Amino acid sequence: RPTFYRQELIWEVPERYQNLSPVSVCAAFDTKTGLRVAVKKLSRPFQSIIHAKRTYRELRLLKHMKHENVIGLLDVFTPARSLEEFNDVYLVTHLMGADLNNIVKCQKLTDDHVQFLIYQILRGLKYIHSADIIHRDLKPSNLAVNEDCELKILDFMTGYVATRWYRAPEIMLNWMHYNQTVDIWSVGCIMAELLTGRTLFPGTDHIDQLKLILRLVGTPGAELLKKISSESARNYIQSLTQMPKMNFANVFIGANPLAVDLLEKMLVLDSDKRITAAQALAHAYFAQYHDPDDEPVADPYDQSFESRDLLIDEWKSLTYDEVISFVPPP
Ligand SMILES: O=c1ncn2nc(Sc3ccc(F)cc3F)ccc2c1-c1c(Cl)cccc1Cl
Ligand SMILES: [Cl-]
Repeated sequence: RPTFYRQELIWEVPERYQNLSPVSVCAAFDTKTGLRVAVKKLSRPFQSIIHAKRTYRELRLLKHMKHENVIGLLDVFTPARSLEEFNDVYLVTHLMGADLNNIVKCQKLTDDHVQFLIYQILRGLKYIHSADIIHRDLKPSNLAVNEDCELKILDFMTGYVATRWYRAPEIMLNWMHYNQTVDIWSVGCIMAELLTGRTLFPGTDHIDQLKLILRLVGTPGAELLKKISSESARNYIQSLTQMPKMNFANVFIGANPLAVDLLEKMLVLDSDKRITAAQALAHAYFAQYHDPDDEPVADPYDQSFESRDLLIDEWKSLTYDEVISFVPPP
C-alpha cells in the first residue's frame, strides 16, 4: 500500500500523482510512468443498487479494455484499508488533452486526417465489438485525441442538442432491440462532420432529426418495417410520405469518392445491413492505414453479471475484489 495525501479541489490519492488540477475528473502528473493522466473520482458509488451496479459495470469495462484506441485503466485505487470503509473509487488513465470537438475548431482537416481519425475509431470499435460490447453513445466528445491526432474512445436528449445528433434512429426512437451497428451509425455521423465541418443531422428534437435522417437515407421499405417491433413506432413511420435515398455524391460534394462510398455503407437505415467495423477497416478508403495484422480483437468478456440481481453490499464487495486484484499494464 502506497502513501496517500489529501487535498480539496476532497481528493485522496497516492503520492505518485502530483499537480492535480480539475478538468469529477482531474488531470495529474504520474511520477511512476512520466505520463500526464486523467483521474476520475467516483464519489457516491454504492448509494443505490442502480448506482452500485453501475460502478461495478464501469470498473469491469475499464479493466477489460486493453487497446491503443480504447481508454483503459492505468491504475485503480481506494484510500480505504478494508471493505468496511470502502466508499471511493478513483480511476486513472492516459490524458490525451482534448476531444474531437476541440480538434475541428482548432484546425482545418485534410482527407488524410479524416482517414487516420476514422480508422482509429473503427479499429477500437472492432475491438470493443469483438468482446460483445456496444458503446451506444459515440460522439465527438467521447473521443479523446492528442496532438499527434492519436485517438482513444471513452465513456460508453431533448431539443437542439448534440447528445442526440449521433444516435441511430432505431435507438433514438426505441424501434427494436438494437445491435452493435448503432455504433457504426454514430461513426457515419462523425465522419460526415469531419468532411463537411457541419453536423449531419442537427435536429431540433427527435422527430425533426428523424425527418433529416429519412430525407438522406430514404423512408424504410417493407422489410425494415417488419423488423420494427414497436407497433407504435411502426405505425408512425408509415404515416410519412415515402422518400427515396439521396445521392451521397451530391450531398458530400468534393469528397474522396471512396469516403462517399463508405458513408453510404455506414448510414443504412436497416441496422442488419450496415457495414461492421471489421468490414469497414478493409474498405479501400483506409488502404493507407489498414493492417489486418495490427487490428487485434478482445479477450472474452463475461458480462453475465448484467442479468444478476444483487443487493448493494454484494455489488460493492464485487467492486472491491476488482479493485484489489487490479494489475497495472507493463
Ligand atoms: O484527454 C483525456 N483523456 C482521458 N479522459 N478521461 C476522462 S474520464 C476517465 C475515464 C477512465 C479513467 F480511468 C480515468 C478518467 F479520468 C475524461 C476526459 C479525458 C480527457 C479529456 C481532457 Cl483531459 C480534456 C478534454 C477532453 C477530454 Cl476527452
Ligand atoms: Cl453546424
